[PDB]
Amino acid sequence: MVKEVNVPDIVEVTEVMVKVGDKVAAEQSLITVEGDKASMEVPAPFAGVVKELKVNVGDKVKTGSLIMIFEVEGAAPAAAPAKQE
Amino acid sequence: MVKEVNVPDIVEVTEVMVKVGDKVAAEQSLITVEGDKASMEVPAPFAGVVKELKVNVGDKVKTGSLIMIFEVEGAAPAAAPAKQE
Repeated sequence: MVKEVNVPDIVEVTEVMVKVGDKVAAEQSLITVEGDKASMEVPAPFAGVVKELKVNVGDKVKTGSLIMIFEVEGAAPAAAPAKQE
Repeated sequence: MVKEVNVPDIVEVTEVMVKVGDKVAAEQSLITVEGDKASMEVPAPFAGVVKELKVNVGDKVKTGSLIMIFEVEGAAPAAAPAKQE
């Protein structure tokens, strides 16, 4: 503003910034319960037999979808046969 | 219409309030024991990723045992020291 002076050594600008403090995880869900660590094993609801698989190993799962289907018919099959051709 | 002589139209109004009579309709009760319930599909408890399978197709399941394990990670990576010593 006052008294002539040389130009600044730098003046260029950038919009890259860091990518570690970035945040995108939000909404697209809403309504939660409490919380949980991470990995958690799950048990079967009822005894059954794997007749047809729906999901293959390596395929992530989602809440609300299916995984497998069982067919319970009275007493479970058990007499003697176990290994044969 | 105020005479002692009148003919009905649909209801003469007499101890009526719930109207029972005869009505079968589709059954909604289980009736003592169970009726029909064999094959039943099952959904996933929570969203995750198939990291390691426990049961293979063709292997019957049982109540109390496990089936699969998921690893849900919603927290971003921060520092996380390494192990060498």
